[PDB]
Amino acid sequence: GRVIRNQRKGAGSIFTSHTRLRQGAAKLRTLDYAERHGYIRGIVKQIVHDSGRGAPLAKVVFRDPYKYRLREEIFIANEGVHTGQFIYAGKKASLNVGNVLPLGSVPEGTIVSNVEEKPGDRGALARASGNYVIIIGHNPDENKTRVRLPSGAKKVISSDARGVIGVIAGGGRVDKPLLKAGRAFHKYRLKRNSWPKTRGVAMNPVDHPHGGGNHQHIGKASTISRGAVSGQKAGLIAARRTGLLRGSQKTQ
Amino acid sequence: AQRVTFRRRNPYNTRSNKIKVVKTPGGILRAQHVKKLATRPKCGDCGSALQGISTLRPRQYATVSKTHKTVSRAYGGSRCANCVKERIIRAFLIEEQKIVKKVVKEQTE
Amino acid sequence: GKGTPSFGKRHNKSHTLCNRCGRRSFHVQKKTCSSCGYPAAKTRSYNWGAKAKRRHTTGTGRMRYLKHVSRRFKNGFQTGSASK
Amino acid sequence: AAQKSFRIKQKMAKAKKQNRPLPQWIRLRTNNTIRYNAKRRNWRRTKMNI
RNA sequence: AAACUUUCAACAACGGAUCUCUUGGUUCUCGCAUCGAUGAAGAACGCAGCGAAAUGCGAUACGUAAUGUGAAUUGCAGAAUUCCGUGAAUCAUCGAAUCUUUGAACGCACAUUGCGCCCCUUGGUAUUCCAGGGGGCAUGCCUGUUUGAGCGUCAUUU
RNA sequence: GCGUUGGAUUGUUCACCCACUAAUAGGGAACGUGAGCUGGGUUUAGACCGUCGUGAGACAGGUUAGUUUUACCCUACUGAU
RNA sequence: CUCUUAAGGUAGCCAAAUGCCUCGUCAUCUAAUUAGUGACGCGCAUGAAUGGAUUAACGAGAUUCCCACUGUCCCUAUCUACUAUCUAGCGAAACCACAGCCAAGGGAACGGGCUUGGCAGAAUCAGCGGGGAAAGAAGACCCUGUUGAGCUUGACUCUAGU
RNA sequence: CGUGGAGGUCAGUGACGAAGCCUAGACCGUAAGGUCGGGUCGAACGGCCUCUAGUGCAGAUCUUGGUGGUAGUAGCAAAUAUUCAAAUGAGAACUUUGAAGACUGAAGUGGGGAAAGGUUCCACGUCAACAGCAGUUGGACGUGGGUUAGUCGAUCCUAAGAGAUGGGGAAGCUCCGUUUCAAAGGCCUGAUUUUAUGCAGGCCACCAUCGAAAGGGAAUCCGGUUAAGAUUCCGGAACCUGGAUAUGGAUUCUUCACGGUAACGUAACUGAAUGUGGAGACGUCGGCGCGAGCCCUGGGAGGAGUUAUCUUUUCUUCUUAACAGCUUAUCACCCCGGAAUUGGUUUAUCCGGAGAUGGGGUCUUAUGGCUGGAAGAGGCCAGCACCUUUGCUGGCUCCGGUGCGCUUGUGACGGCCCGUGAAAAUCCACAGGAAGGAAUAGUUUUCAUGCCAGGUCGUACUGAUAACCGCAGCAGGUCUCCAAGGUGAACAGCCUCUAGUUGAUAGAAUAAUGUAGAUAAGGGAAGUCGGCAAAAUAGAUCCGUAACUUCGGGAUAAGGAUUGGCUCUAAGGGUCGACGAUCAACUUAGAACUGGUACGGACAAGGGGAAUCUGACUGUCUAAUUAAAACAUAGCAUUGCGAUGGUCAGAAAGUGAUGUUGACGCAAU
RNA sequence: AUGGUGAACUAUGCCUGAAUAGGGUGAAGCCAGAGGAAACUCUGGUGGAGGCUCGUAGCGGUUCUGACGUGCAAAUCGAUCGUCGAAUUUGGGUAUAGGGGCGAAAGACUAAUCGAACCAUCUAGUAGCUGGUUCCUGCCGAAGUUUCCCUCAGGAUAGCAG
RNA sequence: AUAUUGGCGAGAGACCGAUAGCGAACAAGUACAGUGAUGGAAAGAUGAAAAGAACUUUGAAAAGAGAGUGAAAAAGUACGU
Ligand SMILES: [K+]
Ligand SMILES: [K+]
Ligand SMILES: [K+]
Ligand SMILES: [K+]
Ligand SMILES: [K+]
Ligand SMILES: [Mg+2]
Ligand SMILES: [Mg+2]
Ligand SMILES: [Mg+2]
Ligand SMILES: [Mg+2]
Ligand SMILES: [Mg+2]
Ligand SMILES: [Mg+2]
Ligand SMILES: [Mg+2]
Ligand SMILES: [Mg+2]
Ligand SMILES: [Mg+2]
Ligand SMILES: [Mg+2]
Ligand SMILES: [Mg+2]
Ligand SMILES: [Mg+2]
Ligand SMILES: [Mg+2]
Ligand SMILES: [Mg+2]
Ligand SMILES: [Mg+2]
Ligand SMILES: [Mg+2]
Ligand SMILES: [Mg+2]
Ligand SMILES: [Mg+2]
Ligand SMILES: [Mg+2]
Ligand SMILES: [Mg+2]
Ligand SMILES: [Mg+2]
Ligand SMILES: [Mg+2]
Ligand SMILES: [Mg+2]
Ligand SMILES: [Mg+2]
Ligand SMILES: [Mg+2]
Ligand SMILES: [Mg+2]
Ligand SMILES: [Mg+2]
Ligand SMILES: [Mg+2]
Ligand SMILES: [Mg+2]
Ligand SMILES: [Mg+2]
Ligand SMILES: [Mg+2]
Ligand SMILES: [Mg+2]
Ligand SMILES: [Mg+2]
Ligand SMILES: [Mg+2]
Ligand SMILES: [Mg+2]
Ligand SMILES: [Mg+2]
Ligand SMILES: [Mg+2]
Ligand SMILES: [Mg+2]
Ligand SMILES: [Mg+2]
Ligand SMILES: [Mg+2]
Ligand SMILES: [Mg+2]
Ligand SMILES: [Mg+2]
Ligand SMILES: [Mg+2]
Ligand SMILES: [Mg+2]
Ligand SMILES: [Mg+2]
Ligand SMILES: [Mg+2]
Ligand SMILES: [Mg+2]
Ligand SMILES: [Mg+2]
Ligand SMILES: [Mg+2]
Ligand SMILES: [Mg+2]
Ligand SMILES: [Mg+2]
Ligand SMILES: [Mg+2]
Ligand SMILES: [Mg+2]
Ligand SMILES: [Mg+2]
Ligand SMILES: [Mg+2]
Ligand SMILES: [Mg+2]
Ligand SMILES: [Mg+2]
Ligand SMILES: [Mg+2]
Ligand SMILES: [Mg+2]
Ligand SMILES: [Mg+2]
Ligand SMILES: [Mg+2]
Ligand SMILES: [Mg+2]
Ligand SMILES: [Mg+2]
Ligand SMILES: [Mg+2]
Ligand SMILES: [Mg+2]
Ligand SMILES: [Mg+2]
Ligand SMILES: [Mg+2]
Ligand SMILES: [Mg+2]
Ligand SMILES: [Mg+2]
Ligand SMILES: [Mg+2]
Ligand SMILES: [Mg+2]
Ligand SMILES: [Mg+2]
Ligand SMILES: [Mg+2]
Ligand SMILES: [Mg+2]
Ligand SMILES: [Mg+2]
Ligand SMILES: [Mg+2]
Ligand SMILES: [Mg+2]
Ligand SMILES: [Mg+2]
Ligand SMILES: [Mg+2]
Ligand SMILES: [Mg+2]
Ligand SMILES: [Mg+2]
Ligand SMILES: [Mg+2]
Ligand SMILES: [Mg+2]
Ligand SMILES: [Mg+2]
Ligand SMILES: [Mg+2]
Ligand SMILES: [Mg+2]
Ligand SMILES: [Mg+2]
Ligand SMILES: [Mg+2]
Ligand SMILES: [Mg+2]
Ligand SMILES: [Mg+2]
Ligand SMILES: [Mg+2]
Ligand SMILES: [Mg+2]
Ligand SMILES: [Mg+2]
Ligand SMILES: [Mg+2]
Ligand SMILES: [Mg+2]
Ligand SMILES: [Mg+2]
Ligand SMILES: [Zn+2]
Ligand SMILES: [Zn+2]
Repeated sequence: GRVIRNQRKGAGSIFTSHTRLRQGAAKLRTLDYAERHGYIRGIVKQIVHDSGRGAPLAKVVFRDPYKYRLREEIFIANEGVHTGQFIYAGKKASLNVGNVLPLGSVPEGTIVSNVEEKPGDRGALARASGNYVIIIGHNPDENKTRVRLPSGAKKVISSDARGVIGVIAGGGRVDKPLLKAGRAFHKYRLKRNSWPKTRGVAMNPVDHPHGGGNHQHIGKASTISRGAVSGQKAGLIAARRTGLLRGSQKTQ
Repeated sequence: AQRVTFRRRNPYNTRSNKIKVVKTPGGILRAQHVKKLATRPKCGDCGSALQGISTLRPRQYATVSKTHKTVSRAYGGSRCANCVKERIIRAFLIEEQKIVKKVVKEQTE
Repeated sequence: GKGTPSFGKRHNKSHTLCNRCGRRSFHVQKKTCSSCGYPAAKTRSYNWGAKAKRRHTTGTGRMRYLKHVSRRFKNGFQTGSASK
Repeated sequence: AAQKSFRIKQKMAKAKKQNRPLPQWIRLRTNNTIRYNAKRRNWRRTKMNI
């Protein structure tokens, strides 16, 4: 008869992100005339750590084409990008690591990152460290580019959507065991209050569907219907299957 | 040994509440509150401390003459000598290369 | 704990003086008086709180202006002078 | 607290000025049902609660 | 036999019942219609010769002005007794005023007696800085005034 | 009348064995005796297991941890005026 | 061979914090062991991420044995300080139908009073814990109530959401 | 029968005493009750016929108030401890003074603060109540006095966050949202100067406000002064901001400076819009260097103590602020030069043809030195005089040394992260060249001096075994700064210095049983559920150390020896010019001697081993009966989701958390 | 049930500050040396790592089931303990509010209140259940039985009685 | 014409007579408690008039004993009974 923890997270009282030390939202440049028709050159001034993020961020300074001033942008640094490097962004920029290109302007097989889902959204896909998007083909009529996402899903995106050539820096991060509750603590201290996790089966029935009983056990199937309501969606929500995965992935 | 007390109502050892123990002409020990130390101004290109520019707290720079805050060169108390020299060389060479690129474009057509 | 040892930690005022009523019911962090509802335009009162309404209603003060309205009505809201 | 708001100091001043026994010429008035200062306050007995 | 315990009486205690009082309450009936941006209700802080409160009042502060009455007020002090008088009073009445800081609360704020802007004026050479005095600067809406915006759009020049 | 024990195991009453002894008899006294103790057990709330139950939970089933309050009154008793 | 299931408990492990019988049987540990350990396993009712088995290190976790050690004990004794004690001052509370010696009887089947006996002499002090079925609380156990509440579930009837 | 009130009546009773109350005094009634006498008392009350009801108490763990036995009883026993005399006073265990004995022992019982309190601060008077004894005393009672700021804070900034407006939702109280679907704006100035204004040349805003007395931040120190205030007052000496300013200085005939190769220097040495950069502005730990204060210590100039004996001896004063001028670093940078025989170099191994070493320079001014402030101050003394104010008059206040010392500041480094450790106000600089500038003269308030002003609120005191909270003067709780000597590794324990306290109701005895601290012959867990409790061990040096193991541990495994004092010996260094001179501090090792074989002599301070069950470990929870095997954890695995999404919020929204996010992610297990 | 008040305790997140002797062990990196044909191996130093360890201040609260248990105290006192440099302790600011929060999870905490806080009102809630129910005298004077009931501690009904 | 536990001004009662009657007859929504919302008392009477006890004496004092005022001190502000 009590509101469960995953229900309480939605209120965002103690579950908001700890954003104080963050460098700012990591976004591509606003899709403007310069990027739509030619290219614009910026300079990588700093490669800096972002609190709560595995991948480093790149501060790239461009010139404002309409007013005399500098515009600093916060890109997600791709591996191999260095300070003092010239970044070129636009339809006419070259196929070099760190450059921002429309997906249609790159050949099949190109590896991009910080890929826009829609043109002008300033980057949605393949933003985490070591992640990348593979261009697998173009549909020049009704211009669309087929891409493979880090999850392996195939997506059809507008050919005007932009991405950064290369792979997001900081790859191999999850290969190192955290080795310590303290290291997990410091990891999540700068992301959000989602750790540590009490098992629902170790709670009382009032606190969780898995709570109670003279032994710790679920009692009913942990696979929960997609049509279940809040307070019921604990366990494996809308699971197609369960158990140890054996064989090959990528069903088709 | 004589012991001292804070002179302000702040009882906490914060960054703005640092004290030194000095002996007065009255022959006794007394705390004297010391301001936080100044940071040397730094080059906007390389980040090294700028030679010849006085290190003061931000508002103290309003109370000193221009000679303390600048250096007699093309970027004074903003960029260091090596970064200014590199800027000179880069500007000259890149303008020369722009001229040769223009003539190459004109003579390749 | 939770008794005598924990009562020793009470040195932070949850409420301070209210500018409107002066009752020390102004919640410092909510910036709202728990008694008169300040800074809301209306004065807090509830019909289940009949005793509170009687404590704070008209007549509990000195009625600096209202106390003379009955006399002025009895005299018809005259405007001149008694004229010896 | 030795760092007090003026409002607190003003209430403190009013309490100090009203912290006195009943004037002695009262208890001589004609009817004078008043015997003593029934609203006397002391710091050791009842707190002002601001 | 004393002491001690118990019972009763007298007197004395403890305590405040009983009785008798009652400027209070409660109920009924009758009559009347009058809060507030011209700043209400409420709050804070102050005001008296000597007051902590109640009551009254607001730096004009247990109050000023006006009217009536006609010799007080009173605990002391003080004043006055002309008091056959435009004149006492903690009187009554009340139509003129004052009405601190607030409060729907109105320049912005307020856990600050914090911070502005405008007008007139005064002082410090002083249009610019500082200070004193006086007067102002909220929101929504209505009617009107003025100044505007829109190839929304008409006429004219073209 | 007089005495009827010392120990290993068990929270044990009971039981069993070792041993001494004259003997290691049986019992009652609110199944004597918790304002005498102790709290190992049982028999609150924590937790684990097994079986049962869809589940919350159940178990003379096992296991671990789990506040033992007050006498100065009257009598009784011990002494003392 | 049968009967039979979705599959019939596999690798492991066990009288184990899981075994009723049970203090299981064998060995070891001891003079003696319902303890401990090592084995055995037709295992009431062990078992594989409802994780199985094992694990160095760690543990105010549970347990057995050994050395050392000692008043835990044989079996008690002694010393110190502060109480308790007495005095001056100060000065509560719990509790209190009335009160307070027993034995038996009967009695609401365990009496301070009743009946029959024993007995029985003022006023008291320090201790004491037999009794007052002493005090503390309208028993928390059990049952009843057509009295609830926390929790659960294809109980009945609904409902946010979807 | 009785009670409160009502109608009628007895022309009822009554200050010559109504009602009430007391009365082992009397009468009547079976009784509820009624009547009378006496005492007390003071203003109303009664009989009868009726009416009326808030009409009769022994209880309800009844309500309110009052009062007992218990009972002069339980008790006023934690925080080492008090004693003598005098004064005051009616009265002294408790007040004051003196003397003594003690304690806190610098992580204080010391000196200040934050929150909180609100006058408790201080003086005078004073003891009815409170200070569980007392009281002449007090945080009590009564009356007064006391809190002085341009420089310390608030004020200002922004943080997490709070929250109007424009809009949207809601029947609505109101909710969302904080730059959002908004026509959101005034400050620079040509011209206007019919008026420096509106029109009208020409430049800029993705936004109210609140939010820190520990974050950021303009600027003050020393001495003295009160009964009580001090970075606030007084004296002296400064600084900052805002403003106004007139000289001097500087600059200009080459208009907006010269010098240095350079790093850069200066007394100045024009500079709008706009843009850029820096400071503000940042973690933690470790070693090393340096500074300050403290500690230790030598000489000397004074004072005090001990002096049967010894001690050129023991203690004590010998000090120098903010600010200003000159000067002074690590790091960094510049010029010369081209280096292998690679060199330089840190405790820590980094650096060098992307230019090392070396030589010569530049710079930051933490910091130190000298000087001014400033000896006139303060300190320590001496010699006089004193009805007061006490008045003076002189002298000295100097020169060193030492360091793994303590505290603290700082510098250059190094280690660590799937943790990389605020923001804004504000200030400055640079780029740029708009504009304005000289020759019977112009420019320059970033150079010097000079003038004026700096408001408002807080400021006392405690900050706790008595000033806060806990019902209180409660052994509880409550944030922080400074921090002497010895012993000792040590902020451990023990003793002491400065400072503070000597406050807990006392006196007399010394029964039982207690509480706390201890000892114990022989045995050694036979006690007990159980070694509960206690004991044993303990520091340091040397020797030695098993099974097992994840190879890291186990481990201080286990098990042994030594330790004092004293007199010596040896080794380990700095500076100056293979040695000589000189200076200096501890650590280690060894030897002899010595004693009731004692010696980590008090203090301080592991018991160990062989195994089983269980949880890997560090960690966390039932505050107030359960600390565990429970929870968490890293590791492993599964599930959903590509944003028109997954999970979850909201009454709704043009709403929200994840999300400043994007599968190496988020969410659910 | 309705409407309000609380995060001065505590739970958790965030923001900004602060605090934590002295020892033991001795990881990377680095230096020197030795062995080897090589591959490589070994020794002595240096260094100062670790949610390491002994142990103060701190934070916590194991055992005595000690003291006290009419207390100093509605949770304390003493000894013994766990931990003590990072999942550490803590001040202030701030956020989350009742079927809500918060929870390294005990139904714990959410102002001595928690298996649903506190405050006021509905509300004098209902109670077949417990307790009480106030003057006298006189006369008469029972029932625990029938039937029915979601009835078995109750009522209706008949009977007994005035 | 109807309503009216609010406000103002009046007249009344087979009502209550200080544990009653509104919580409040009185400096009552006061003192006080709680962080807060809120909770919320107790408390009337000398005497006609202070005529509130001059003066003496004992005591340090508070007070006592007298004296005195008063119809009454069996009314002494600790006050009607
Ligand atoms: K379950
Ligand atoms: K310079
Ligand atoms: K009336
Ligand atoms: K419940
Ligand atoms: K400790
Ligand atoms: Mg997990
Ligand atoms: Mg978990
Ligand atoms: Mg649980
Ligand atoms: Mg459930
Ligand atoms: Mg379910
Ligand atoms: Mg369980
Ligand atoms: Mg609680
Ligand atoms: Mg708060
Ligand atoms: Mg007004
Ligand atoms: Mg028995
Ligand atoms: Mg007994
Ligand atoms: Mg008992
Ligand atoms: Mg028993
Ligand atoms: Mg037990
Ligand atoms: Mg249990
Ligand atoms: Mg099952
Ligand atoms: Mg059972
Ligand atoms: Mg098998
Ligand atoms: Mg088995
Ligand atoms: Mg076995
Ligand atoms: Mg045994
Ligand atoms: Mg199982
Ligand atoms: Mg642990
Ligand atoms: Mg008997
Ligand atoms: Mg019998
Ligand atoms: Mg009896
Ligand atoms: Mg008899
Ligand atoms: Mg006893
Ligand atoms: Mg007994
Ligand atoms: Mg019962
Ligand atoms: Mg009960
Ligand atoms: Mg029934
Ligand atoms: Mg129910
Ligand atoms: Mg009546
Ligand atoms: Mg009479
Ligand atoms: Mg009698
Ligand atoms: Mg009378
Ligand atoms: Mg009645
Ligand atoms: Mg009675
Ligand atoms: Mg009765
Ligand atoms: Mg009673
Ligand atoms: Mg009572
Ligand atoms: Mg006694
Ligand atoms: Mg005691
Ligand atoms: Mg003591
Ligand atoms: Mg004493
Ligand atoms: Mg003395
Ligand atoms: Mg000591
Ligand atoms: Mg000492
Ligand atoms: Mg004092
Ligand atoms: Mg006393
Ligand atoms: Mg006394
Ligand atoms: Mg006083
Ligand atoms: Mg300041
Ligand atoms: Mg809002
Ligand atoms: Mg602000
Ligand atoms: Mg500050
Ligand atoms: Mg002072
Ligand atoms: Mg001065
Ligand atoms: Mg010059
Ligand atoms: Mg060099
Ligand atoms: Mg300096
Ligand atoms: Mg420190
Ligand atoms: Mg002060
Ligand atoms: Mg102080
Ligand atoms: Mg202190
Ligand atoms: Mg207190
Ligand atoms: Mg030493
Ligand atoms: Mg012995
Ligand atoms: Mg012996
Ligand atoms: Mg032995
Ligand atoms: Mg035994
Ligand atoms: Mg035995
Ligand atoms: Mg046993
Ligand atoms: Mg033990
Ligand atoms: Mg050893
Ligand atoms: Mg071992
Ligand atoms: Mg564990
Ligand atoms: Mg550790
Ligand atoms: Mg507990
Ligand atoms: Mg415990
Ligand atoms: Mg677990
Ligand atoms: Mg808090
Ligand atoms: Mg440890
Ligand atoms: Mg303890
Ligand atoms: Mg105990
Ligand atoms: Mg006791
Ligand atoms: Mg449970
Ligand atoms: Mg009733
Ligand atoms: Mg009969
Ligand atoms: Mg039926
Ligand atoms: Mg019954
Ligand atoms: Mg009343
Ligand atoms: Mg009376
Ligand atoms: Mg009389
Ligand atoms: Mg009396
Ligand atoms: Zn540079
Ligand atoms: Zn208010």
